[PDB]
This record gives sequence, structure tokens and C-alpha cells, in this order.
Amino acid sequence: LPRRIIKETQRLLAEPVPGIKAEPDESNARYFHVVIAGPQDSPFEGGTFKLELFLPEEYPMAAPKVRFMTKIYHPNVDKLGRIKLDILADKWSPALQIRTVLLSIQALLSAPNPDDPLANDVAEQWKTNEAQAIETARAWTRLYAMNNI
Amino acid sequence: PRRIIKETQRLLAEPVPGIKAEPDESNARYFHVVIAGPQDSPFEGGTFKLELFLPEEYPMAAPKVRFMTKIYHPNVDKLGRIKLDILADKWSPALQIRTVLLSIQALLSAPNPDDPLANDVAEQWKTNEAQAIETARAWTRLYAMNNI
Amino acid sequence: MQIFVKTLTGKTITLEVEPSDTIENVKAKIQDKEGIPPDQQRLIFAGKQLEDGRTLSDYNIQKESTLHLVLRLRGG
Amino acid sequence: MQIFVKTLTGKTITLEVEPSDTIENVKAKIQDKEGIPPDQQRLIFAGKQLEDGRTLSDYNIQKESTLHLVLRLRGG
Amino acid sequence: SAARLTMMWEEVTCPICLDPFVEPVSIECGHSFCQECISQVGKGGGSVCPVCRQRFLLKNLRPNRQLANMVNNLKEISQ
Amino acid sequence: SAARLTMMWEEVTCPICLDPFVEPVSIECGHSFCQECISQVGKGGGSVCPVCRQRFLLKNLRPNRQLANMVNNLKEISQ
Ligand SMILES: [Zn+2]
Ligand SMILES: [Zn+2]
Ligand SMILES: [Zn+2]
Ligand SMILES: [Zn+2]
Repeated sequence: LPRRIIKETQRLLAEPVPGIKAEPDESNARYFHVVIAGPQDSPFEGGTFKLELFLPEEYPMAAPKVRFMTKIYHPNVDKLGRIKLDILADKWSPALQIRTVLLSIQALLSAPNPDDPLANDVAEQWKTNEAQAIETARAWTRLYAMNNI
Repeated sequence: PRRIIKETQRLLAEPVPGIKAEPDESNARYFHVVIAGPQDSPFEGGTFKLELFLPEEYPMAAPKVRFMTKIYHPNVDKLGRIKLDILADKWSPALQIRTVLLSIQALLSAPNPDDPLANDVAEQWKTNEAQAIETARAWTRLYAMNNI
Repeated sequence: MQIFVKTLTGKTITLEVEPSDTIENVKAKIQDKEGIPPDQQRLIFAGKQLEDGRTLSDYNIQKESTLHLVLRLRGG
Repeated sequence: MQIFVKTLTGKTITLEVEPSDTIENVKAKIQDKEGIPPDQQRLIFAGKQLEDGRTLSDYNIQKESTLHLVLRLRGG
Repeated sequence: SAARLTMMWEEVTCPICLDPFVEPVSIECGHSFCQECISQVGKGGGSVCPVCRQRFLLKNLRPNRQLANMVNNLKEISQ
Repeated sequence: SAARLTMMWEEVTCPICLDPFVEPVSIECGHSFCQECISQVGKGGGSVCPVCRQRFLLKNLRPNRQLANMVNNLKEISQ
């Protein structure tokens, strides 16, 4: 039970962030049940996206394991909800916390990057027909990312 | 000069045992100093008057300090000029009037004869340490007492 | 006008800004107090990654609004 | 017992010490808090430059006695 | 009163372990960390700053004792 | 608790100018000074630390922003 995890968990419950919820599992304080609000002025606006976060044993020297549990139409997230984000891999910082990681993921929904894709189909559709991809994502947000709590 | 004001401020407010330093009413850069001879030293019981002047480059340069009372010391000459590294090359701009005077007070406790400033006194201090001490204890009685 | 910035650790700093100020201006004030080069700063408000060009007014950031500080992130 | 040490700036630090402690032991505690190698420390008490060999008891340094810190000085 | 104390407590907090500084040291960028914390990050003789991502070498660590002293003071104030 | 309040003011005081730190920077030894103050001491490329007399080079100056922040905090407490 690294004390960092205790204090992080402590401040997430005490000092909450708008549009982000992260509660620990009573069975494993290293596993967090997360809900992310879709960023405004984004196809995902109005969505509530569920994510699983797990803290490996090397935390904070290694990034958390985070994957989407709700289905999402995004160039940088695949069918299993696995996320390709530098801060969760190569450009991780041990000064990042669960708070900033989740905000970072929220930023990614605001600023999709198709050029480097993880879901190649969605990425091409975003580039070939940006307007249709947006409409799809706005739909998927209503279908899968609403009434899901 | 704010440093001088704050230094002077703590000298008047929070004083150090055995050292007084008050500014001349005519020039805040010139200080009237009195140093108590250190105990377990030939100068014990003495009250030594010193002149301290703060040049304009203070604290980037050391104060100018000389003895006004006569002193028999290897590192102080007949004119009262002091040969002390902290007052020359080994000066530090973190040193203050307080620490300068304490340094000078330390020097009376621990004279360095080997390397001479007053060759007369220096040689006498190593060749006949006991006679030099007796002289210094005398000079303390003659010149460094009833001088207030 | 004073806005808030929640830094990495969670420490909240207060910054005097004007609604006409660019995001770049904000990063600079953050940099002077926290020492993070602007190319490493990203500011999040209402889930959006605020862009360097636009202004606080362009985002309807009013008095006592909190921005959240994050490090350079890239979706891949 | 606790003694006091007036550092260069004039700030007074508190040290937990034992009458049997050598001056070098004191310098070490000063070094841990102020970062001055003992080689460069000189401690003054009653106008005397306290030497590394002797102890606080050898100088009759009791509870709440203040030592004054100075830099290495050489009259030569 | 506590609110201002918190602001000061957060200034003497390590960004890695999130505890108050223990043996506070700085790297080339000027950001400070616990020696143990930054040492583990820089395992192998260097890495990047957790705060700004500027490169740092473990050999160029620098003590930041003022931060230490301010920690102890704040800890005593609580008492 | 003015005694402890002052003790904190003294931790953020420059040993050269004796004012609170302005652009606090550190030298190789870890000791901190106002940039202007230490720069004047080291004018011509460097010199010795005023506190421990260790050598320092002006190019190796390192910002110590925590000290700055602790100054501002303490300013708010007063007044
Ligand atoms: Zn730490
Ligand atoms: Zn840094
Ligand atoms: Zn200064
Ligand atoms: Zn130093």
C-alpha cells in the first residue's frame, strides 16, 4: 500500500474534479472504477464513458493500466477499449497522478489524432469523411455512452 | 544602504556578549567598537577599542578595521592594523559586522605567530611564548583597562 | 482578474489575467511560478485542451475559473 | 540538552547535544542543517575559538548556551 | 489559517511520493525531489524531469537544504 | 507563534543582501542567493560561495522557485 496511492485516493474523494469520477474497489485499492464526461465542443459531449484503471506495483514509476469499458468511436481507441496515448507509455511521468491521467484521456477525446492510428478504420474515416465520423461518434455517444450508469 | 540598516538594527536590538558596535552620529559607515578580551587568554579582562568603517562596496568588500587600543599580538602592528584573511582575500559578503568582530575576538584567543605581520612580536611569541604572554597580559592592564 | 490553475501535484496557484489574454500568456505566468516550459504545458478546461492562439474569453473562462495543468500528451 | 548556534545570517538553530559531545560532533549537526563542511566552520563561545578535540563540558557550555558560527579565519 | 499552511505544505511536497521532502535535492532544471524518489526515476545515471521532462544526470544532483529546514519548521508549527 | 513565523522568514532570507529572496538561484554547493546578489559576487565568471567558500561558476546557476513561492506565501500571511 504505497502511501502515494492512499493520498491520491484520498484527494480524489475529497477534492473532486468536474467531469471525472474515480472510486476504488473495496476488494482492490489498486483497481479504480472510473467515469469520464465527454468533453464539450466534441462529438462525445453529453457522454458518460466508463473506464477501468489499475495501478501496477511499480506505480508511480510506471503508468497506470487504463482501458475504456464503454464503446467509443475514436481513432486512438480500439474495439477492446485499449488506449494508445504516449503519457500511458513512453512519455509517462511519475509526477502524473490518476487525476491528470484521466484529464489527459479526456483531452484526447477533445483532440483526436488520426495520422498515428490505433483503430485504422476509424482514422481513415476521420480523414476521408470527417463530418460522417463526427456524426457517428455523436451517435455512439447517445447509443452507448448515455443511460449507461 | 539597507544591509547596513538591518545589520546596525540587530546590533542595537539583539546584542552579542562581549562586543559593542554603535554607529557614529556623523557617519553611519563608521562604527565605534569595543571588544572584550577572550577568557583563558593573555587579553582576559581587557576592553579593546576598535574602529570599523564600511566602504561603499560593502558587503562585496570587507570592512576596514583597526585597533585603537594598544595590543601586543603577532597579527596586529603598532598602528593597530590587523592582518586577518577574512578582512582581505578570504572575505565573504555573508560575513557581517557581528561575525567580523567575533572573528577578531577569536584571533586574540588563537594568535598565529608562525607567519609574521609584526616580526618583532611574532618571533618573540615562538622563541619565548611565556614572556610574550606576560607582556600581552601586562599591556592589557596598562592600556586595555580604565580606557572606557 | 484572478483565475486558478491546479498544478500536477494538485497545488492550486492564483494568476492575475485579463479576458483578452491568450493561453500562451497564461502558460508564461505558470512558467514563471512553476518552471514548466509552455511547450510542455497543456491546460484543460471543461475537458478541452485549450489552444495557444485563442483567448480566455474565447473559452468563456471567467473570474475564479480553475484550469487544470497536464503535460504534453499525444494520441497515437 | 539543547544548545543554540547563531549562523552567519544571524538565524539561530537548535541542536540536541550531550555535555560529552566533541566540537566536531556539533559541526556535523551544523553541517547536516546548514551545509557547511566542518573544515570551514569555526564556533565562538566567550570569545574563544572552540577546538575540535575538546568537549562542551571542557568549556562549561550548559543548557541554552549560544555558540556563534564564523568562517575559517587565519591571522597569519 | 490552515488554508495558507496548506499552500506552504504543498510547496514542500515531493511531486513523486507526495510526502513532505526527505533529503530535498534539485536537478539541472531547478525542480526539487526527494533524493530517493529522483534517484529511482534516474536509475542508470539519468532520465527526464517528472515535472518539465528536461534531461537530468544523477551526478548533477544538488542539495536544497532550505526546503528541508522549512519542512521541519512547518512540522513543528503543527505541534 | 511569531518565533516560528520569523524562523521561516529567515530561511527565505538572502545571506548577502539580507532581504527575502528575489529570483532565488542555487550554486553547485546547494546554497541559494538572489540572482543579482550572487552574480555580482561571481562577476567575471564565478567565485566562492559566501557560506562555505566552495567554488561556483555563474553558468551553473540553478533556479530555486520553491524558495520564491515560500516568500510570496509568507507575504500573504503578514499584512
Ligand atoms: Zn519523494
Ligand atoms: Zn524540471
Ligand atoms: Zn540577495
Ligand atoms: Zn555553499
